[PDB]
Amino acid sequence: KEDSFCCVISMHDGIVLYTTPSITDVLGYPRDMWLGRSFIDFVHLKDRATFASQITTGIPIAKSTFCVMLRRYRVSYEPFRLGLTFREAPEEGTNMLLVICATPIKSSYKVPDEILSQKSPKFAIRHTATGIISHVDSAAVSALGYLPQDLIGRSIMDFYHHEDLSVMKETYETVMKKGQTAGASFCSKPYRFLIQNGCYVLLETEWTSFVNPWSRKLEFVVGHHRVFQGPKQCNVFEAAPTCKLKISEEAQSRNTRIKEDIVKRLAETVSRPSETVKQEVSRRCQALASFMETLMDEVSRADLKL
Amino acid sequence: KEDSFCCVISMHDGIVLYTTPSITDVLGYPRDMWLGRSFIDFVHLKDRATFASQITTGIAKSTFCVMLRRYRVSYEPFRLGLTFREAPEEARPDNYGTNMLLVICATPIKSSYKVPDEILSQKSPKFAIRHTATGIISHVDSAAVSALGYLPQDLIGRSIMDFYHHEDLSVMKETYETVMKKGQTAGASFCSKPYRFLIQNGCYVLLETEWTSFVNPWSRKLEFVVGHHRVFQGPKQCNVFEAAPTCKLKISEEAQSRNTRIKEDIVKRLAETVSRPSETVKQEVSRRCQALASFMETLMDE
Repeated sequence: KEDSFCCVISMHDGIVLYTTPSITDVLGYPRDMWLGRSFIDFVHLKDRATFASQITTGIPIAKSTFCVMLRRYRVSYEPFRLGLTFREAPEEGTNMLLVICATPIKSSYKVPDEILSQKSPKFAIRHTATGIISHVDSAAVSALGYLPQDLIGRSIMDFYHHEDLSVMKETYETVMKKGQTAGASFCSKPYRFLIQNGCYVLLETEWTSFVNPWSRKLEFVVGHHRVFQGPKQCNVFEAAPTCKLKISEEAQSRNTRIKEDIVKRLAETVSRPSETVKQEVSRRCQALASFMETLMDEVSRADLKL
Repeated sequence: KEDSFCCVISMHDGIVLYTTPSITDVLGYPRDMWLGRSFIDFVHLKDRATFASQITTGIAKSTFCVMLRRYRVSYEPFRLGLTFREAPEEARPDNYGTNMLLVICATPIKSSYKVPDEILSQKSPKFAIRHTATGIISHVDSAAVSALGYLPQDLIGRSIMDFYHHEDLSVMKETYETVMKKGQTAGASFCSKPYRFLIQNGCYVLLETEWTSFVNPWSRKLEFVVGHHRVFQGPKQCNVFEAAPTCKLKISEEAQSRNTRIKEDIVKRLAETVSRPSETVKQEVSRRCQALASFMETLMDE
């Protein structure tokens, strides 16, 4: 197992009816203090919209599992991986019941400036051509300290250390060149990334991308991350503990320009040249034709028939 | 089986590499006329953003509807089947990265009606449609394509209000007033009497609905309405896809206006916060510790 508590909400007024005893151990709340209270009253403001959008797109008219920050009793908020489950009323129109299973999320690091190996939490963050994070893997939470909803929406550029904007511009220029060939990937030298507590970590990234074959423009960039070196601060969830400052003029201005260029270049069209003419070695190759004839059936059957 | 063709696209340049011979009997295209060409060129304009988003978020497997042009121009609805398979690594002749292959099977969609003013049967189309508190259509079942003539994308994003016959806007209001009344009881439904619904071709059909909704229990606001429809009476024109020029009219002032003002009263009624009282209190919530704990026990061994 792992320290976790469940609670039972009423889909009529959103009040909490039952809380497992473990509630006092995991969050400090007295056995039956949650009783009768509104459940979202314990869900941090920044996460309610994520919560609302989850019980809206999940209601019955695994099962949904997302993250949120709950508050501790008698202030601080802590990260929880919640498991929603809708089931009909028991005991003695339909009365619905929501059962939530909150299990705490804890920081990936054991020592300051940890250098990781194979026990290393690998994870992917994906962003659009204009640099807006659209997806983040589960793993990313314990490693960076952000909840998926804390990153999605924001610009990936807000996380590259200011001194490193020029080195990132070259990594991104490399990503666009690699775009000439689909699936062409590449690992880059470890760079600093801003994590929840203001500290920076070194991330080793494998960069891949998707270019729309019809339009030839960049759809999204996805970095497969692994933390090369952890933060000075082990806890990745506490409030900003030191570490911040920069030279106004030549920085924010030079930096804002560099980002301007990266996004400029990412919008640029990629080359996918018409080499396919000599390629009538495969246009005439009996092997390829047979495979594709079959490929056409392995699919024509599967999807439309079942 | 059911009439259908399949093409194999290159994810590199987006051109089509292989085609089934049935392409000719389905779309009318000369067997290998499609080879070498860019696939979107055959996908209707209004369905390009749908086709783009689909391969993008997808790179059973993805399956959606799109309009494709025949060989002449007219277009026809098609249920596609996308499958991404890795292009068998070249024997060793050309490119030194991985090549991805897009396989697409297109089976033609046909109208759900054989004869005009089709009466209700077990064979009659049943499909649910969902719209937000403000009336924007957010979800439409696959069953509704052959029944109304609209492909999901032609419906998602529009106002549900744009489809009620102009003479029914007053009767639709009380129905909506009933949705909101029932919204006082979670999961309470009610069947409404048959009403007109505009279909792609301009004709109307009779839709008998069983209306249900979801009200956020924390905000006390209506979240969305879902209507389970059953086509009571079919369109005057069987083929719901080809726009038929036999249905029209206009009437401004006390119609265009008075009606457009009614839609608001309705959509303003949907904005009202619903009441969720409680003839239950304090210790009653703790009287159920044993009851709810046991419930949550069995919900655990699962």
